[PDB]
Amino acid sequence: STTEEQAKTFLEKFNHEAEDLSYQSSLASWNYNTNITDENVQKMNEARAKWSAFYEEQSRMAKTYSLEEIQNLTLKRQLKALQHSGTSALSAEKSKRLNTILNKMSTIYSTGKVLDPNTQECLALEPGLDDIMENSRDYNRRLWAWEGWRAEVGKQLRPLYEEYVVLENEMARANNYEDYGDYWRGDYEVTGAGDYDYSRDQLMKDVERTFAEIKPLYEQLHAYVRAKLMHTYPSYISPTGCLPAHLLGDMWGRFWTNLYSLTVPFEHKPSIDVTEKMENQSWDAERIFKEAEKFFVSISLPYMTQGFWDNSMLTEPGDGRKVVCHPTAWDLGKGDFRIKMCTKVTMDDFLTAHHEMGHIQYDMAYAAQPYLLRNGANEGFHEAVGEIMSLSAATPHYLKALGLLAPDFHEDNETEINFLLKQALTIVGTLPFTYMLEKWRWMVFKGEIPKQQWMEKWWEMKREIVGVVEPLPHDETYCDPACLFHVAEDYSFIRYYTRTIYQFQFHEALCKTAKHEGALFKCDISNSTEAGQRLLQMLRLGKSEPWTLALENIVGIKTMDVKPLLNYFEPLFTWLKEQNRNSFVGWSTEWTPYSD
Amino acid sequence: LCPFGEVFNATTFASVYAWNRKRISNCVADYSVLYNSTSFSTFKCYGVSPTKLNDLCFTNVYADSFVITGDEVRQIAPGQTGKIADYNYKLPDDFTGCVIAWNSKHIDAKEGGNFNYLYRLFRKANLKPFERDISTEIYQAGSKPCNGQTGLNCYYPLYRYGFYPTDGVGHQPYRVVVLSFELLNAPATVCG
Ligand SMILES: *[C@@H]1O[C@H](CO)[C@@H](O[C@@H]2O[C@H](CO)[C@@H](O[C@@H]3O[C@H](CO)[C@@H](O)[C@H](O)[C@@H]3O)[C@H](O)[C@H]2NC(C)=O)[C@H](O)[C@H]1NC(C)=O
Ligand SMILES: *[C@@H]1O[C@H](CO)[C@@H](O)[C@H](O)[C@H]1NC(C)=O
Repeated sequence: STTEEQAKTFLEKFNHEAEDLSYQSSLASWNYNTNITDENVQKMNEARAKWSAFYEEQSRMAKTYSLEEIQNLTLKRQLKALQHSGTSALSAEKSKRLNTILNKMSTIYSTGKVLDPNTQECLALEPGLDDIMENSRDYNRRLWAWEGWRAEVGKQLRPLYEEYVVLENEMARANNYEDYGDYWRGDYEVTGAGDYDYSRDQLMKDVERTFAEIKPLYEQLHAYVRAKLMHTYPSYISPTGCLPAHLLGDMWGRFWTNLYSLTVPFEHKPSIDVTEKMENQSWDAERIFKEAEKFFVSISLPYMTQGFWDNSMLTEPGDGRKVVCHPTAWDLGKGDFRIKMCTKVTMDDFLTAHHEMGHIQYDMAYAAQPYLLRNGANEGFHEAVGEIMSLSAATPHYLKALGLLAPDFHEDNETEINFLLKQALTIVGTLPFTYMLEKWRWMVFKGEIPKQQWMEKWWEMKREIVGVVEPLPHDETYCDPACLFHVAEDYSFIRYYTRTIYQFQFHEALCKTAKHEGALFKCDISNSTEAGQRLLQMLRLGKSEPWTLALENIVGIKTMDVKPLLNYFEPLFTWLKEQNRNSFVGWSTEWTPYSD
Repeated sequence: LCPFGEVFNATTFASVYAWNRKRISNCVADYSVLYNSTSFSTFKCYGVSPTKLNDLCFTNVYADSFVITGDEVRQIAPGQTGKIADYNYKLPDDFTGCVIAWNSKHIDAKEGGNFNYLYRLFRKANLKPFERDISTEIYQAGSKPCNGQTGLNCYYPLYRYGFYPTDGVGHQPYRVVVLSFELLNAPATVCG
């Protein structure tokens, strides 16, 4: 007698208990994020504590159920997911030491502070330093802030990160993974699916192959941006060298978005900002979200539940409380779907409403799944589904069709090439940054980097992979990786690279089924019912099927392809190729701003 | 007059696993008013249209009232399967009555959760028609005895519906009254 039946009954218990418990927890989390008081912090904490204790209970129930004898794939997947036990494998002492280290690092990051020689005032990342790195054109305050961050804060995290790698390497080797990097890569693992499988190292191989296919586009973006920044900082930049890490738009060069002002190809053509016309036509938050609803419904997607319209916070409360205004899409469960957003009447918040309501659409589609499979196929699917909506909604065709733009309104390639260049500064710019960050973390966990070469490798890989040189020599007393929110606080990073590639596979596929003519960026998916149906045949899956199968359900391809990304950017590609006809493409890795 | 007001307008309904039965006898019933109330999201009769059973006489009537999620209201019908149909309230294949049902979100849902209503999640076998099982014996799923306690392969057979005034329509509370009409050799005391 196969205990499969016992595991069936156990999962039937788990679904129904966890439903109410996670509903409690999500509701208390909401009430803190909608009221934000000490009472509400306490209620949210108690709800989450009951929920987390329920997991420490039920994961350890599920450990017994041997996955091997579960031939109803769903069951095996629910049990596998619940049996991802992580830190419970470690000794209680070491679980506590690692939680101690993680809390230390996270609070160091969120509370670190560096001091002006200027004002003797001691700034911080989110207030002062980020405004410096995003809005400053002075070479020297950007260098000051960059370096002071990596020194006052990065140095304190260094031994914490060493012991962190140590303990989580043990924590991974306890769950039969080869290292913590393999543990994280265990997200994309697919097993027991003839023709649809996916090993944990094929993520390595696919990421490397597709980044190789990305390299030329990035090299020409890099040459062009180096040229413009050399025009805006001549004595500091080499025409052939890497980019000084502190001059890249934010504290890390993660996104080059804040460089657009210096790198805009056509500096005098009108940028599409419909925020003025929305204010001109007496639109409010209700109107923005109604229009997003209409967009989705045009594509044969369901309407928002009235509980959504009754329970979502779409305006600055400005009544009796304060709110964490970070736009979030909530799936509390039991058919309750909500959106937090302190919405302004702006084109940015308009597209953001489309993005968050796309998260909502993904949630509502797979609500018929068993909780444990109520999620994106893998970690990057959700945000890609969110991003393709903003793509389809920022297009002239859409903006005209909703009447937020003139019916005669056209758009001049200059305008279009400006838009593509901005899109590349944000999207293409983060791809090598992210690939190399995660490659360095992965190798550190694998052991391929000795502790005493920890940064020496990092910056070599900044010179080699991302074409970015540090402006000051850094010894192992630093830990400039950990200087990013994600590394200091233990998050897998490859999700952004995979999400980027997924969103363009998706948007290309849906624009094909839409019967879209012309270049792929302007494609609207509105009114393309067929595109929405092709998309739903993936959304309703959740993670009940392998992510290779979920991807095939949209793009007909079982794996990750940059050809849709390259097709999206081919006009800007052919633009950079002829701009750079009097420039050096690539980078020598030996030039540094500090050989003087 | 028949006391349908106390079956339908009852202040609180029973949990579906202890479904309430009221016997109806020796009274005149007007069923046309129960339907033309137009306040029932479900009023589906598998015996005869509500028209003739105002023009008809039965020996006993049975009003079975309880509460179940809207998505589960499809199970209160002959020939259906699911949790509620197998382990709570079963209608026979030759069922000759009506199923009436309305949305009780304004009554059975409250902020923070209304855990008053239960339902049976596991059972050894399926119910016969019009059977009621209200035992709280821990469901043994594996082969080790439970010793009357929840644990490994050992679960309480009853779980609580969470009726919130924010749930989706299908996870909202619904009040159901199933009307059964019988004929015997005894004279018919229920007419209209
Ligand atoms: C695709 O879906 C969009 C959804 O927004 C449709 O947009 C608008 O759809 C209406 C109804 O078909 C079109 O008729 C217009 O109604 C307005 C109402 O103010 C009226 O002023 C116009 O003279 C016209 O009668 C409307 O043209 C259209 N919007 C625009 C900017 O064209 C769109 O029609 C759908 N595509 C179709 C049906 O091919
Ligand atoms: C927020 O919390 C306060 C307690 O500080 C409470 O009085 C209020 O009812 C809560 N809800 C709101 C303001 O919507």
